[PDB]
Amino acid sequence: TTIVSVRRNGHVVIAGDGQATLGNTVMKGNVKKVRRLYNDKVIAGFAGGTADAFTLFELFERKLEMHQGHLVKAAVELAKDWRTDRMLRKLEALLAVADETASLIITGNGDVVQPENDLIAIGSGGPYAQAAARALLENTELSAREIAEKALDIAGDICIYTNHFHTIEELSYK
Amino acid sequence: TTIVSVRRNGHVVIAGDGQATLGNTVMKGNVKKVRRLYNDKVIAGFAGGTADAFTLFELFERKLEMHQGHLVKAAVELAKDWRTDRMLRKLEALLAVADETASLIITGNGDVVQPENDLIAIGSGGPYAQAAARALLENTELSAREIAEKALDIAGDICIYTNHFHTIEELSYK
Amino acid sequence: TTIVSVRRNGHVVIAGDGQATLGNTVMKGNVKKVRRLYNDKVIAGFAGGTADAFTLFELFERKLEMHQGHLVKAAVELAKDWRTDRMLRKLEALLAVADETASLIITGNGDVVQPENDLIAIGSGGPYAQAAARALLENTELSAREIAEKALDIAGDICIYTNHFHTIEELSYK
Amino acid sequence: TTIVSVRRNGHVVIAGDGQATLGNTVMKGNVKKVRRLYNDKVIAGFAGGTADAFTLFELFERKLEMHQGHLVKAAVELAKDWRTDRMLRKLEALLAVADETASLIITGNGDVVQPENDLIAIGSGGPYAQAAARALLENTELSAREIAEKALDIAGDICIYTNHFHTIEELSYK
Amino acid sequence: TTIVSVRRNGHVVIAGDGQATLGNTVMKGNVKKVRRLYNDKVIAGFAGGTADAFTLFELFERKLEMHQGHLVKAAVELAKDWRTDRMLRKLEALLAVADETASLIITGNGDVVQPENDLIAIGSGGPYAQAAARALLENTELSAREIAEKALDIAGDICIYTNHFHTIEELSYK
Amino acid sequence: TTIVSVRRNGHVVIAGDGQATLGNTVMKGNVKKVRRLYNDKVIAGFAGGTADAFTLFELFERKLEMHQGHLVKAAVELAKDWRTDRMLRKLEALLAVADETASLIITGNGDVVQPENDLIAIGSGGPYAQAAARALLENTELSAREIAEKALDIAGDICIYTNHFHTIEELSYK
Repeated sequence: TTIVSVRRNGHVVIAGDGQATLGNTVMKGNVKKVRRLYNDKVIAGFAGGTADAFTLFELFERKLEMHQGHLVKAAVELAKDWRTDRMLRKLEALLAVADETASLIITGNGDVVQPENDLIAIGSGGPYAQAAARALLENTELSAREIAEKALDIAGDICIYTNHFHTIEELSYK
Repeated sequence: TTIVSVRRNGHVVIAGDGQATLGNTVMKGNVKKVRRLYNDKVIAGFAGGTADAFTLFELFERKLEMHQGHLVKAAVELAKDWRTDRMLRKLEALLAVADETASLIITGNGDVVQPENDLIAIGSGGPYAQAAARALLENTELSAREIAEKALDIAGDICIYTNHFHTIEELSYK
Repeated sequence: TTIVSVRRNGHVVIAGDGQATLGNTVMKGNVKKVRRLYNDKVIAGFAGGTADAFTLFELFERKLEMHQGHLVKAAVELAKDWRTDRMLRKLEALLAVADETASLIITGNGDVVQPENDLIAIGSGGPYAQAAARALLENTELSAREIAEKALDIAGDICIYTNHFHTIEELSYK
Repeated sequence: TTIVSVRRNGHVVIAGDGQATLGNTVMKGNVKKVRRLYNDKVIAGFAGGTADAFTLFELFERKLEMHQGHLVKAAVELAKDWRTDRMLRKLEALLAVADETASLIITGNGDVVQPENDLIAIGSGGPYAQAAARALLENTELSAREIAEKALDIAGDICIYTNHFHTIEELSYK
Repeated sequence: TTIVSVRRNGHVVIAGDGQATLGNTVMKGNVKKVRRLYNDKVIAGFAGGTADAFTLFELFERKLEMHQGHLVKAAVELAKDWRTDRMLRKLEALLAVADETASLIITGNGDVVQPENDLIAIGSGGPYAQAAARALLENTELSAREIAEKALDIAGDICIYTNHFHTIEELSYK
Repeated sequence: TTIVSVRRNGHVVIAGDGQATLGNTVMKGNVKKVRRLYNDKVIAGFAGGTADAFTLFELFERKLEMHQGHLVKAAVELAKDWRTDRMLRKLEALLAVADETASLIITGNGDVVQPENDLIAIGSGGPYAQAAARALLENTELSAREIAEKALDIAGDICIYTNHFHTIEELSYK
């Protein structure tokens, strides 16, 4: 899988492929790995269980309700329980989350990470996406969406665990 | 073991083989890997320990009356308890379940997958069944049951852990 | 060890050898692996601790008292706790149990298995016994007891972990 | 370490060596591996950690007053607590215990074995002791103690983990 | 990652690099591995998971008001909870902490070390930093900060897991 | 590390080196591994965490307060909790403890061991020390202190994990 997030000119996105793999074969080819949260204000993508998601995202929404849209805080509060609550402790995943404010990664370890330029590239294809995104972002006037898209393709092209089905979720603000 | 589920024209099936393997020897040849649940409105097949499947299916039923038979929603809760709870967490099994609304996989990794065309194929012989089922479903007017059966046999021919004993529960909703 | 059970002409039996092994040497050569239960109505054999037995069989007896001689039920109820009760969960073994009704295997996994023809062959020598029993049962008029016996010898002859000390327990009903 | 127990004419013994090994070096040479329990009416030897043995023997005594000194019955309960209980479950040790009614092994696997002639030989050097003890007991009029000692020394000659320091508790019931 | 701490003339520092590595790729380059605690009277660097460090540092502060800022005593308690407690016990991290009284390491193995001259160097690149820091501190009049920085860079040149991004918190007590 | 204890002519000692190792490098070279307890009546040395010590020694002191200076008893009572108390169970170490009465080793296993001649040699360099101590003690009129010292050097000379920093703690009584 490959989750790519990019932010340029009051535009932030999160794009992902749709391949789920079991051993050396493809189980499914159209997995939705990028959703939307907090009354379609907060976008997010992820790598993991379809339920872990539907549990980690629902909660995240509440943390946002308990911290007036302040992305970061809810995020900080999220990774908190996620590494503490006996039960929650078992869900494994990598949430990519971004709002007009900022974007970042949360990990079962409870970490909250803000990458160099709100550039996120998680998953087995993460680095190939990062490499292509970084390239584009530094040598062309392309858009945040055009980036993630193209970056994602490059990835699915290199990564044996990443395909070409996409699920993009933008966000305009300026 | 191979559990196959095809779905054509108001007809959805689930076929499994009946081999149980211990090491390199066949322990039982007529294992019933498919069965009905929720007043026969639901059909299911399972890879793994019979008793575990019994445990998991029972709870599934429970979750069904809980969510007025809404397969998915009731199914996702199961994806929950499964990975969260201590006892259940121990269970080793793969679930295949279908009704007239949709077919889908259920694993202990809080994952609830719904393949491309409700085409399910799990178990060591799963891919081979998928391969044949795909071909048949795209080059013939054959029926769900016809495909599932024929696909299952192909699986049994390829897969060293799948035999030719079958159990097929069907569901006609047309 | 090798536990063999056979049923022919209103006659059911369970036979076992008496070798306990530790590494590459014999600890004991006369272990009683086939007992009797439920007021000498229900016979049984097993592979495991001499205590696990004296705990799993005592309980099984009670489940029979809680289900009027109905073999299967108590059996089903047995494998139940055996995979649930925190403590009980640690006992490892393979109970072979049979009454005039039917015969079957219970495993720590909580499974209740009824083999093709009330033919049971558990233990490291299980398959060699099964092979010899199956042969005899299909090509000769021999008796349930003569079968298990001869089958058992064949086993102890092939199996480095099985000897020639026997403990047979029959049961006539017709 | 080798623990040997022979039993002839109202005379039953238990002899152990006294080596404790750490890696490839001898840590202690005079380990007392045999002792009395239950007002000297019971003798016991043990393979493993002294403190664990102390723990297990203490409880054994406890179980003895509990079942009017009935060795086996009181011994089987110990086979219980040992594998069931959390703390005890952790203990690594092999028990050899005898009185005037019988000799027998006790392991944390809910196993309570009573070898062919009350002839016990446990520990890395166990078999070699068994081998010699067998020979002596079947070609000489030697006594329990004479056999146990001589057998133990043979063990100490063969077994790299058994030395020639001995501790022999005897029991005369004649 | 390399965390370095040098201490010269009423000047004590702690410098870390900022690389986070995943497999063989750099995930983040500007990780802040050093920070202040206890009303800026205490400085600390850490090897490992940021969130874990956050958890551990928080508690450290707690222990400080508990023992009137006595570094060691308050630090040793932390060495306690860390290995004893269930949750904390899970945390993977190495702590480097200093104030005007002393510098010292804190690990989850109930170990609280205080190197030869308050010279601390932990993390995969720790030794290389130690090596250079030693040399500088014994053949030059350079300052704590000058040494720490220069040492850290040497580390970054040798250590494949340490980069050249720095974060240096200083403490002047002179 | 290497802890050496010796007793000759109303003189008992415990000596240790000061090397702490991490992988293939020295973390610290002057670790105090030999302290004093029970109102400077009871000496002790150890191999492990600097905290495990400061927890295992503090307690040991109390056991002495609960058993009127009687070394052994407190010792026996110590190794007791140390293998029982949920928390205490995690501390790993090897306490060498000696008073005018006697000297011995305690281990997380709960063991209390009194070596052949109040001669203790624990740690990776233990046997080399033992060999040199044994030699000296049997072929020269040297003193308990001179022994441990010389024995310790021999050790640090052979043992790659032992150095030449010493911490000796004597005790005269006659």
